[PDB]
Amino acid sequence: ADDIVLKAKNGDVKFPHKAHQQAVPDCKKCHEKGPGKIEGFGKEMAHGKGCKGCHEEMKKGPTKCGECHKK
Ligand code: HEC
Ligand code: HEC
Ligand code: HEC
Ligand SMILES: C[C@H](CCC(=O)O)[C@H]1CC[C@H]2[C@@H]3CC[C@@H]4C[C@H](O)CC[C@]4(C)[C@H]3C[C@H](O)[C@]12C
Repeated sequence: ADDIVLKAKNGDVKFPHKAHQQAVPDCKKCHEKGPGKIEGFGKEMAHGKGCKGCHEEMKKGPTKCGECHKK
């Protein structure tokens, strides 16, 4: 399957899966989550534990606006 881009108005956000599969061997951080997680994602989650928050906790991955968002 392919990577996906989240179409944030301020600039596309790429989500590269391979880097995540390699750096986050605890797959249950994202997979086998209960129902509602597809509907639930948005800016709040993304800037929280959905994206940015995990990068901060694990001490790796982009945490600056222009590192995630790029036109
Ligand atoms: C969130 C940060 C994730 C972590 C950690 C892991 N995966 Fe993942 N996976 C995630 C998304 C958003 C998607 C779909 C979008 C995409 O970029 O592919 C996936 C997809 C998979 C797939 C399908 C991949 C393919 O067919 O090319 C598999 C098999 C998969 N995920 C498994 C997997 C495993 C085993 C992980 C731990 C080592 C793992 N993922 C981490 C989100 C996230
Ligand atoms: C943990 C549960 C994570 C979640 C949820 C998300 N990311 Fe992540 N990401 C995580 C780690 C530990 C790393 C470092 C990987 C490395 O080897 O550098 C990353 C990395 C990225 C990257 C850069 C990948 C690279 O090749 O350097 C990007 C662009 C990125 N992450 C984006 C991203 C987005 C958009 C997420 C939410 C949709 C997201 N990540 C979630 C850990 C975790
Ligand atoms: C990755 C770890 C991110 C960082 C660092 C920042 N943002 Fe972000 N943002 C990210 C994603 C994956 C999304 C999309 C959420 C979704 O619905 O899929 C967003 C969203 C925004 C938005 C809203 C865009 C829209 O609703 O169309 C804005 C205005 C925004 N982001 C701005 C922004 C700024 C200023 C940041 C630095 C302070 C920043 N983001 C960090 C992922 C990530
Ligand atoms: C559920 C995990 C981990 C965050 C959490 O604990 O809530 C998060 C991390 C990244 C999230 C995905 C990012 C890309 C997609 C955004 C869409 O708008 C909704 C479906 C997807 C596929 C999201 C589904 C789910 O919301 C994920 C996999």
